[PDB]
Amino acid sequence: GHDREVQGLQVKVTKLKQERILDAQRLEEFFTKNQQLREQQKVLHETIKVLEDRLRAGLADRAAVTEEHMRKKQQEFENIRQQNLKLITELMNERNTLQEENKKLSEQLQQK
Amino acid sequence: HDREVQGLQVKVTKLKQERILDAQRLEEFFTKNQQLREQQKVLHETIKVLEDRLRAGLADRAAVTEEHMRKKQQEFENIRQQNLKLITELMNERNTLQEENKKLSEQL
Repeated sequence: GHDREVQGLQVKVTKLKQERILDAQRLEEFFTKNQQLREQQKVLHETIKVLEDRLRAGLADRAAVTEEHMRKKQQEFENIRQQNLKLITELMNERNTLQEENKKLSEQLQQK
Repeated sequence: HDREVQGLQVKVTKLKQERILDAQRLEEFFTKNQQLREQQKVLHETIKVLEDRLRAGLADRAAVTEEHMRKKQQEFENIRQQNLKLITELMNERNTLQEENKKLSEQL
């Protein structure tokens, strides 16, 4: 009757009011979880910047630092080569002046 | 009970409308939540792709320079031992000429 129908309606109003308390707080949780993901993406973007800065820095630095050593290694070799070339020329000149004198004495003994 | 039962059924339908609207806002927050989830996976995939380019770039520059240090020192040692061989050949020839000259000078 009138009492039962009013009782049934007041129950529906109470149950809906409790669900609205839960729904409003579920929205607040979704908002905080989304803002947490945004601040987490800020950190990941900073990490991407450091990696892209080290891709250009590591490529352009090692390309010039390794050339510094390839250059200085040949300079070491060229100094040794220059010392060896001076030895080769002095010995070749000393040998030629000696070998000419050997044929002069060898033909002198045969003619006599 | 006529103006009261009607007065409650309106409040029920108003509350149901507020829960339907909140259910739509929960769908909006949920879809925006999964979008940021997929964006983080992209950032994680991007970070891993860049970290792999580091390992590939370093192992390449470390192996290319090792090929240069190997072939350069192979050249310098082939040249140096070529000069050592030549210098010793000239020295032995100089010595054997001085011996023969001193022998021939005494023969006369």
